[PDB]
Amino acid sequence: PSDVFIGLKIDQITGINQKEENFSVVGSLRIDWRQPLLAFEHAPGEPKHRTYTLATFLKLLEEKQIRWPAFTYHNQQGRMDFQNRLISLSEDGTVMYLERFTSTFQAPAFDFRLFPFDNQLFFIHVDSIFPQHLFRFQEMQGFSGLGDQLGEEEWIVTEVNTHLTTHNEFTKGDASRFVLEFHAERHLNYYLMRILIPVLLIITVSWFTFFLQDYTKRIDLAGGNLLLFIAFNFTISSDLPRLGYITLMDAFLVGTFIITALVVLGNVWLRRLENHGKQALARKLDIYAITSYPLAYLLGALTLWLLFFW
Amino acid sequence: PSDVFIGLKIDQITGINQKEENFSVVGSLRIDWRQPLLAFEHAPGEPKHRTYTLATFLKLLEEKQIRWPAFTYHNQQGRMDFQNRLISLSEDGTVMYLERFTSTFQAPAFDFRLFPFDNQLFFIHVDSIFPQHLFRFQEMQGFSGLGDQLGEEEWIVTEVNTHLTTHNEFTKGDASRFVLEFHAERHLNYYLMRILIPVLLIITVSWFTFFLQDYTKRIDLAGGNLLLFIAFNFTISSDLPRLGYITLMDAFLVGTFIITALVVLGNVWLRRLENHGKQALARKLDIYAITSYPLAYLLGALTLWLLFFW
Amino acid sequence: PSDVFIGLKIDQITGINQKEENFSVVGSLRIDWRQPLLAFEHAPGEPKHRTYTLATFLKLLEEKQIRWPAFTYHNQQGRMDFQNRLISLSEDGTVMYLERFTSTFQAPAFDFRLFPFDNQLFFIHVDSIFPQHLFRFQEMQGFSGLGDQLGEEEWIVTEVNTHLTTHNEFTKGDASRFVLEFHAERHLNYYLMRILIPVLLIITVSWFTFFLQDYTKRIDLAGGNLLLFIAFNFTISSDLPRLGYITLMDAFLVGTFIITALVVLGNVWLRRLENHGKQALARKLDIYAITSYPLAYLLGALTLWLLFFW
Amino acid sequence: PSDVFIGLKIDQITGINQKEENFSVVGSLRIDWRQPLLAFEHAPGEPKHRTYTLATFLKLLEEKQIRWPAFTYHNQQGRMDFQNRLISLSEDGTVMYLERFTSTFQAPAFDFRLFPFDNQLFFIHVDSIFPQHLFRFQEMQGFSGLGDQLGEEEWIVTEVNTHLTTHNEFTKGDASRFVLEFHAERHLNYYLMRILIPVLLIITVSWFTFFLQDYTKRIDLAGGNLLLFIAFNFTISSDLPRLGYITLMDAFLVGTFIITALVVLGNVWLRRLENHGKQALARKLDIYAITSYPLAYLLGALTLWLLFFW
Amino acid sequence: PSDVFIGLKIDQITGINQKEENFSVVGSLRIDWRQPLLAFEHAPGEPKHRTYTLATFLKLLEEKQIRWPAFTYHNQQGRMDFQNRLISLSEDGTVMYLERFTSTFQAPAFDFRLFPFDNQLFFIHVDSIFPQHLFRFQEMQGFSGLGDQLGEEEWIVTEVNTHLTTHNEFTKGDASRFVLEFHAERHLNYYLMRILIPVLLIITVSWFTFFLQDYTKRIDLAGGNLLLFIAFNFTISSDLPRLGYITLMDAFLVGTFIITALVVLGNVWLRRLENHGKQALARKLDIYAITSYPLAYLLGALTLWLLFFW
Ligand SMILES: CCCCCCCCCCCCCC
Ligand SMILES: CCCCCCCCCCCCCC
Ligand SMILES: CCCCCCCCCCCCCC
Ligand SMILES: CCCCCCCCCCCCCC
Ligand SMILES: CCCCCCCCCCCCCC
Ligand SMILES: CCCCCCCCCCCC
Ligand SMILES: CCCCCCCCCCCC
Ligand SMILES: CCCCCCCCCCCC
Ligand SMILES: CCCCCCCCCCCC
Ligand SMILES: CCCCCCCCCCCC
Ligand SMILES: CCCCCCCCCCCC
Ligand SMILES: CCCCCCCCCCCC
Ligand SMILES: CCCCCCCCCCCC
Ligand SMILES: CCCCCCCCCCCC
Ligand SMILES: CCCCCCCCCCCC
Ligand SMILES: CCCCCCCCCC
Ligand SMILES: CCCCCCCCCC
Ligand SMILES: CCCCCCCCCC
Ligand SMILES: CCCCCCCCCC
Ligand SMILES: CCCCCCCCCC
Ligand SMILES: CCCCCCCC
Ligand SMILES: CCCCCCCC
Ligand SMILES: CCCCCCCC
Ligand SMILES: CCCCCCCC
Ligand SMILES: CCCCCCCC
Ligand SMILES: CCCCCCCC
Ligand SMILES: CCCCCCCC
Ligand SMILES: CCCCCCCC
Ligand SMILES: CCCCCCCC
Ligand SMILES: CCCCCCCC
Ligand SMILES: CCCCCC
Ligand SMILES: CCCCCC
Ligand SMILES: CCCCCC
Ligand SMILES: CCCCCC
Ligand SMILES: CCCCCC
Repeated sequence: PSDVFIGLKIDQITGINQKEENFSVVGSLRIDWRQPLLAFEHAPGEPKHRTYTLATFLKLLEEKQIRWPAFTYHNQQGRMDFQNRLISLSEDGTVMYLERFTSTFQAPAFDFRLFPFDNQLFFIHVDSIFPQHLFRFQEMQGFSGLGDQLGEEEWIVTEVNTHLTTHNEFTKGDASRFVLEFHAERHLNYYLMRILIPVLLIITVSWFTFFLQDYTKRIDLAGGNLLLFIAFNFTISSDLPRLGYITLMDAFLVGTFIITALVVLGNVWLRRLENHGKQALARKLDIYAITSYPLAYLLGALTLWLLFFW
Repeated sequence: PSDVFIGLKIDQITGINQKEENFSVVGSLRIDWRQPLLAFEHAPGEPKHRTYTLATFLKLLEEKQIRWPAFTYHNQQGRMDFQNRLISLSEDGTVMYLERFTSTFQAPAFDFRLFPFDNQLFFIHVDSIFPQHLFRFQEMQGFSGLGDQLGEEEWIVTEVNTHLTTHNEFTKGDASRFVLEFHAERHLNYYLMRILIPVLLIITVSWFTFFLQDYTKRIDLAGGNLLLFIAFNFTISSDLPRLGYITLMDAFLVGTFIITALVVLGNVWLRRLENHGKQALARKLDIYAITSYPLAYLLGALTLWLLFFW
Repeated sequence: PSDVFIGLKIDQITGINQKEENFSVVGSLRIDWRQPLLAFEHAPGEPKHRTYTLATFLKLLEEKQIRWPAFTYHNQQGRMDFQNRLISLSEDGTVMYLERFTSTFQAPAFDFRLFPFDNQLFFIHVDSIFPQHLFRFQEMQGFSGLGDQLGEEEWIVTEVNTHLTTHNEFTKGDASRFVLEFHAERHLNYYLMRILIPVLLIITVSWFTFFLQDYTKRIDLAGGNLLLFIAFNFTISSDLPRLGYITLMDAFLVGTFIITALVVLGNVWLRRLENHGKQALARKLDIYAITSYPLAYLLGALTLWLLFFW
Repeated sequence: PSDVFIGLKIDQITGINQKEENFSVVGSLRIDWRQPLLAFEHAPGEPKHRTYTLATFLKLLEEKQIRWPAFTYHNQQGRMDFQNRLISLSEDGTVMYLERFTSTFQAPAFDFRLFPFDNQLFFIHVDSIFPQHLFRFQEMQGFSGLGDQLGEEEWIVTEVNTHLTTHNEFTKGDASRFVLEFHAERHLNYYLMRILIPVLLIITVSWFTFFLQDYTKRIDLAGGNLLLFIAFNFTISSDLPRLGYITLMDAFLVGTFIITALVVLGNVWLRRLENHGKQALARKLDIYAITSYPLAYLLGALTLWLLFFW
Repeated sequence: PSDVFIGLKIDQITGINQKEENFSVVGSLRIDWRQPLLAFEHAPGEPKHRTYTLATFLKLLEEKQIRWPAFTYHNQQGRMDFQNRLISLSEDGTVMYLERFTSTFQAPAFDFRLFPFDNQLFFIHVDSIFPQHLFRFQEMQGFSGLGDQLGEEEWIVTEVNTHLTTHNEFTKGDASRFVLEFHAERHLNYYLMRILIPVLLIITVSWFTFFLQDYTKRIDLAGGNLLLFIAFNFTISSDLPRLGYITLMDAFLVGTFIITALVVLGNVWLRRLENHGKQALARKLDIYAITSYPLAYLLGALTLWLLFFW
C-alpha cells in the first residue's frame, strides 16, 4: 500500500445556524504523496519544480495511466465553492496538492437544552474512495487546526482535535477516514447583564408590595408589575433561539411568571377578609407571606439545578 | 425482463417549511443489477473489482451498446446537489451503484388544522423511465429507512414504510415506482409550558374580580386584565405559524378574548343598577355570575372538541 | 403548414408573492407532432418505440437536416429548473415530447385595493419562434389544466381557462401563442374570526362609557380603550400585506381610530361644562351622544361601500 | 465607420431596494445592423429569411472572418438571466438581433433625506467594446422606453429619457455609450392617511389637558398620552426605511416627542406652586400655556421647511 | 525576473454585514505587462492594436508556449461574478488586461465594542501564484483607490491605502502580495437624535417626582415612568446590532434601567416611614435624594469612559 499524508486547517468560522443545525467555514486542505513514476529531469533553463492545475495534472496522470488517491467530504451540505486548486510536482516524483474553499457542513450533535450554559461539538469528515490496501491515510504533523481570531466574536473555541478511523462501502474493503473536531462556548457575561440583573429588580419590586398597609393600593401595584414583566419579555425575544423544545432559560422565565401572578391573587383575598371584618387574621397571614416569598425563589433555583444538571 | 434491486436511506431531515409545504433531506440511493455482458477477467496484478464514476461508466456502456436502467425523482423541488456518485463493477458482471445528495421535496399532504396536536405525512417517489417489460424494480431488503438522531429535535418520527407501485406515460406501458413514506409529531410538553399554563392564570385573575365589593374598582381591574391578555398574545406570536386558514389554537385564543371582554361590560351594567338605586338586584345577579363563569369555559372546551376532533 | 398539438398542466402552486407581484409552480408541458421523414422499421428483437433525451434527439434531427418547432416561455422570471425532458418516437414518425419543471412567473395584473374581498388573475404564455406558415399550434384536448389539492391551502381556485392567440416579432410573420389562465380567492372565514369580531367588541366597550355618571371616571376609561385599540393593531400586523397604497382594510381601521379618539375629547368638554356650573346642558348633550354614536358607524359603513365597490 | 442602430425597452420593474441602493427589471434589447458580406440567395423552396441562435450565428461569422459589434452592460449587478436570444438574417445582409433578460442594476444616485416627498433617479448604461472608428451607435427611433402597468403599484413613473454619449478605456479611442434614464415618486395619499391624521389627533388630546382644573388629574392624563405616542410609533415602524442617516420624517417624530414630554414637566411644576400656596400665579401661567402650545407647532413646521427644502 | 504592474479600483461598496463579518463591492482590476515575444506587424488595413477575450488570448499564449502571470484573490468569500474580461495587445508586445466584477470578501478585523463611536478596517489581498524570481509585482501609480459617492450613505470613508508584501506556499519561494485597505465611520448625528435626546427627557421626568408632596402619588408616577422606558427600548431595537457580546450602548441602557428602578423602591420605603409616624426623618432623606440623583448619572458617565476608552 501507498502512504498519503493529509491535513486540514480552518481560517474562519463564517456562520452558525441553531435552528437548521449546520455551520459554515473557510479553510484549506493539503496532501503530500510520492510517486516515483512521475520523476523527471528539468530542461535547459527550466525551473526545478513543475506546476499544474488539478484539471491539467489529471490529464498527465491519465496519459501515464497512473491512479490518483481520490477523496470526498462526507458531511458536506449543498454546493462547495473553490477559491484555488493548485499542484506542485517535484523532480523526485513528490506531489504536493492544495485546495482552498468555502462550504457549509451538517451538525447533527447540537443540543441546546442547557442554554445559555451550553457547550457544542463540531466536526468534519474526509473519506478515501479506494480501499486501504491501495492507499492509506497518514496524519500530516504540524499543519492541522484552527487559526487565530482578530476582533470580537460570539463563540469562543475551547478544544481542538484530529484523529484517524475507517469506513466501509459495498461490504468489501475498509477505507481510511480523517476527522477534525472542536468544541465552543458563549460569553455568559452578556446574559448576566442583559437578562438576570433586570429580572432580579422586577422580582424585588414585587416583594416590596408587602411593606405597605392598604390592600387596595397593593392590588393596583401588583397588577402593574405583572404587565411590566410581560413587556420586558418581548424586549428580549431576539436573544432567545426559536426551538421547538424546552430550555433551562424557558423554565426560568415561566416560573417567574407563576410567582408574580400569585401575588395578585393573594392580595385580592386579603381585601376580602378585611371586608368581612377579619382584619387581625389577614394581618397575620401577611407576616407569613413576607418571609415565604424569598424561600420560594431559593427552592425553585434548587429544583431547576436538579432537573437540568443532574 | 431484468430485475433491478433498489433502496433509499435518509441520514438527516435538514428542514421543514410549513407555509410553502415542502421539506429537505440528505440521503443515499443504492442500486444492484447484474448484466453478464459486463463480465471480465482481471489483468496481471489488477484488483478483482473495477471502479468508475457515473460519467466514465456510461461511456463504457455506450461502447458496448448496453442499455442503462435510468430513473427520476418525481416530487423533487428545484435543483439537487450531489456529494458523490460512484460505481463498482464485479468480475461476474454485477453492477453496484451509489449516489449521495442534498435536495428539497414537495409535500402536498400537509394540513395544520389540529395544531398543535397534528401529525403529518411525508414521502419520496422514484420512477423508472423504461416500461416494465424491459426492467422491473425489486425491493432491496435491509437497507432502506431513516437513521438515528443525535441531539434534540423539533419533530419526532413515529412510523416509516416502503412499497412498490406503477406509473404510466404516453398511454403505453406501465413502469415501476418506488415509495418511501414516514409520519412525525411535535413535543406537546413545550406548548403546555409556553401557552396553556400562563393563559390559565390570566383566566383565574379575571374570575377573582367577582370577590370584591366596589364595582368601581372592578371596572378598572377587569379593563387592565384585558390589556394583559393582548400583551401576552404578541409575546407568543413567533410560536404560531403564518397560515391563511383557521386552526384549533386560533379558535381557543379568540374564545378567551370574547369571555374576558364580556366581564368588562357586565361590571359597567352593575354600576348602572347601583346608581339607579337597585343594589339588591345587582347583588343577586353577581351571585349568578360567580358560578356561571367556570361553566362557560367548560362548555366551550366541549364545543371545540366536537367541532375539531369529531 | 404543419400542425403542432400542445398542452400544459400544473400540479401545484408553490408560492405567491404579493409585494413583488409574481407566483411559482410545478408543472408539465406536452407536445405531439408528426414528421413522416422520421418513420422507421424496428430491428430484429428491438421494441416498437424509440426513446431519446432532448439533447440526443436534436442531434438526430440535425443529421437528417429536419427543423424542430422551437418555443419559449414569455412571462418567465429568472432561471427555470428541469426535473425531466423526454422523447418518444413512433414507427410512423410521430414525435411525443414531455418536459417537467419548476419556475417563477411574472404577475402584472395583481391589484389588492379590495382586500380582503379580492379576486386575482394568473396566466402563463407560451410562444412559437417560427412564423405561422411553417408551424401552427393546435389545442391538445383533455390534457390541460390544474390538478387537485390534498390538504388545506391559503388560496382557493375559482376558474380555469385556455385559448390560442398570435404574436409578432421583427415586423414580419405572425406566430402562434398558447395561453393558460386562472382566478383565485381567500378564506373570508379567517378574517371574520381574526379581525372583525374583536374590533366589534372594542367598539362596544367605548359605547358603554356613556352609561356611567361621573365624567372624571369616563375620561380614564375612554383613554384606556384607545390604548387597547393600538395594542391590538400591532398584534394583527403580520396578517396585513406591506403595500405602498391604500386598501379597504386600511380605511376601516383608520376610521375606527378617529371615532374612538373623539370620545376622549367629548368627555373632557362635558367635565368643563360641569366645572362652570352647566350640569343640565351637559346632561342634555350626553343624551344626544348615546344615540348618534351607532349612527356614525352605520353611515361610515355605507360610505366605504360606495367608495370601494362603486 | 459602420452604423449600429440600438434600442432598449423595459416591461416591468420587478423590485426596488432602498437599503442596498439597487433595482431589478425585465426587458428587451434590440439591434439592427447591415453587413453586405452576409447577403445570400435562398435555395429552392427555402424561406426568404434565415434564423439562428447567437451561438450558431457567431460560428457563421467566424467562418467568414467577420467582426461582430460586441457590447456590455456597465452598471449590472450580479448574474443576468436570459429568456431568449434570437437572430434574423435578411437576403440583403441585414442583421436583426434580440435578447430578453432579467437582471439587477446599481443605483448610486438614491437619496432619501426628503422622505416621503422624495423623487428618485434610475438609469441603465450600455457600452460598445470597439472604438468609434470601427462602429458607431445610432438611436433606433420608436422602440425605446417603458411599457404600461396593469394593476396598482408602489412607485409612479414621472419622466423617461434616452441619449448617446462616449466612454474611454486603455487611454486610446473613444467608444459609444447608450443611456436610458427615468424618474419616479410615491403615493403621498397613503402617508397622509397612515401617519399624519392619527398624529394630529394625539397632539389634540395633549392640548385638551389645559381645559381641566385639577393639576393632579392632568399629570395622570399627560403621562398616559406620552405612552400612547410611543405605542403608536412602533405600530408604524414597518413603513419607515432602515437608513443610517436623518430624514424629514425622523425630525418630525422626534419634535413631537419633545413637546409632549414638556407638558408632563409643566404640570408637575404647577402642582408645586399650588402646594406652596401660589394658586393665582399658577392660574396665570396656565393662560399663557394654552395659547403658546399651538404656536410652538406652527413655528416648528416653518423651521423644518427651511432646513429641508431650503 | 519580469515586472508586472498592477492596480485595483472600487466603484461602490454594495453592502456590509455586521453579524457575519463580511462586505461586498463592485470594482475593476488592471494589469500592464510587456512580453517581446508577442510583438507583431499589422496586416494591410488592420488596426494597430489587437483585442481578445481572456479565453481567446490564453489559447494564443499556449500556441506560442508562453507563461501567463496568474493570480488569486485570497480573502474572497463564495462565488465571484464577472461583468467583463478584456485584453488589448500592442504592436510592441505590451499586454493590457482588465476584469470587472462583483464579489463578497471576508472581514476578520471587525470589532463593535465601542458602538456607536466605532471605526472599522477593511482590506482586499491579491496574490501571485508563481514565485518572485519569475514575476514581481510593481505598483501601478495613479489608478488604485475608491471612487466618489453620489447621494447619501450609511458609512463614511476616512482613509485609503495600498502597499506591497510577500507570501509563501510549499515552503519554497516567496511570492508577491498586493494590498488595498481602507477605514470608515458612522453618522453620530443620527444617534444623538434617535437615542440620546429622548432618553435624557425620560431621565428628567423621573427626577421631577421628588418635587411633589404625597408619596402615594409618587409611587404611581415612578412606576409608570419605568414602563415608559421599557416601551421606548423596543421602539429602538431595530437600530441595535444582534451581537453576542457587550457594547458601550448596552452598558448605557442597562445602567439607566437600574437607576430608574431604584426610584420606585425608595418611594415605597418613604411611605413606610410615614405610616410608622416618622415624617420628619422621611422629609430629611428626601432632601438628600434630590441632590444625589444627578450625581449618580455624572459618576456613571465617568465610569463608562474609563472602562471603554481607557
Ligand atoms: C445566566 C443567565 C441565566 C440564568 C439562568 C439560571 C436558571 C437556572 C438556575 C440554576 C442554575 C444552576 C447552576 C448552573
Ligand atoms: C396543548 C396546548 C394548547 C391547548 C389547546 C386546547 C384547545 C382545545 C380544547 C379541546 C381539546 C380536545 C382534546 C384533544
Ligand atoms: C371581513 C373582515 C373585514 C371587514 C371589512 C369591512 C369594511 C368595509 C365595509 C363595507 C363592506 C361592503 C360589503 C362588501
Ligand atoms: C405627509 C406625511 C408626512 C408629513 C411630514 C411633514 C413634516 C414637514 C413639515 C414641513 C413640510 C414642508 C412642505 C413640503
Ligand atoms: C451618542 C449616543 C450614544 C451615547 C452613549 C454614551 C455612553 C458613554 C458615555 C461616556 C462617553 C465617553 C466619551 C466618548
Ligand atoms: C406567593 C403568594 C403569597 C400569598 C400571600 C397571601 C396568602 C393568602 C392565602 C389565604 C388562604 C390560606
Ligand atoms: C394564592 C391564592 C389563595 C387562594 C386561597 C383560597 C382559599 C379558599 C378558602 C375557602 C374558604 C371559604
Ligand atoms: C360572563 C359575563 C358575566 C356578566 C355578569 C353580569 C351580568 C349582568 C347582566 C344584566 C342583564 C341581565
Ligand atoms: C353582558 C352585557 C350585559 C348587557 C345587558 C343589557 C340588558 C339590556 C336591558 C335593557 C333594560 C332597559
Ligand atoms: C362621537 C363624539 C361624541 C361627543 C359627545 C360629546 C359632544 C360634546 C360637544 C360639545 C360642543 C357642541
Ligand atoms: C368633539 C370635540 C368637541 C369640541 C367642541 C368645541 C366647541 C367650542 C365652543 C367654544 C365655546 C366657547
Ligand atoms: C409646552 C410646555 C408648556 C408648559 C406650561 C407650564 C409652564 C410652567 C413654567 C414655569 C416656570 C416659568
Ligand atoms: C418646562 C419645564 C419648566 C421648568 C421650570 C423650572 C423653573 C426653575 C425656577 C426655580 C425657582 C426656584
Ligand atoms: C436613587 C435612589 C434614591 C432613593 C431615595 C430614598 C432613599 C431611602 C433610603 C432609606 C434607607 C437609608
Ligand atoms: C433603595 C432601596 C432602599 C432600601 C432601604 C432598606 C433599609 C433597611 C433598613 C432596615 C431597618 C429595619
Ligand atoms: C417550574 C420550575 C420552577 C422554577 C422556579 C424558578 C426559580 C428560579 C430561582 C432562581
Ligand atoms: C368560538 C368557540 C368557543 C371556544 C371557547 C373556548 C373555551 C376553551 C375551554 C378550554
Ligand atoms: C374615512 C372613512 C370613514 C370610514 C368609517 C368606518 C366605518 C365602518 C363601519 C363598519
Ligand atoms: C427639531 C426640529 C423641531 C421640529 C418641530 C416639529 C413641528 C412640526 C409641525 C408640523
Ligand atoms: C453598569 C455601568 C453603570 C453606567 C451608568 C450609566 C450612566 C451614564 C451617564 C451618561
Ligand atoms: C436593595 C436591597 C434592599 C434590601 C432591603 C431588605 C429589607 C428587609
Ligand atoms: C389557586 C386556586 C384557588 C382556588 C380558589 C377557589 C375559591 C372558591
Ligand atoms: C417584619 C419584617 C420581617 C422581615 C423578615 C425577613 C425574613 C427573610
Ligand atoms: C351585548 C350587547 C348588549 C346590548 C345592550 C344594549 C343596551 C341599550
Ligand atoms: C359565594 C361563593 C360561591 C362559590 C360557588 C362556586 C361554584 C363553582
Ligand atoms: C375638534 C376640534 C375642536 C377645536 C376646539 C377649539 C376650542 C378652543
Ligand atoms: C336612555 C338610553 C336611550 C337608548 C337609545 C338607543 C338608540 C339607539
Ligand atoms: C427643562 C429643565 C428645567 C430644569 C429645572 C431645574 C430645577 C432645579
Ligand atoms: C380661555 C381660552 C382662550 C383660548 C385662546 C386660544 C388662542 C389660540
Ligand atoms: C430644595 C431643592 C434643592 C435643589 C438642589 C439641586 C442640587 C443639584
Ligand atoms: C439535559 C437534561 C434535560 C432534562 C429536562 C428535564
Ligand atoms: C379537521 C376538522 C376541521 C373542522 C373545522 C370546523
Ligand atoms: C377599486 C376602487 C378603489 C377606489 C379608492 C377610492
Ligand atoms: C436635503 C437637505 C438636507 C439638509 C438636512 C439639514
Ligand atoms: C474596548 C474595551 C472593552 C473593555 C470592556 C470592559
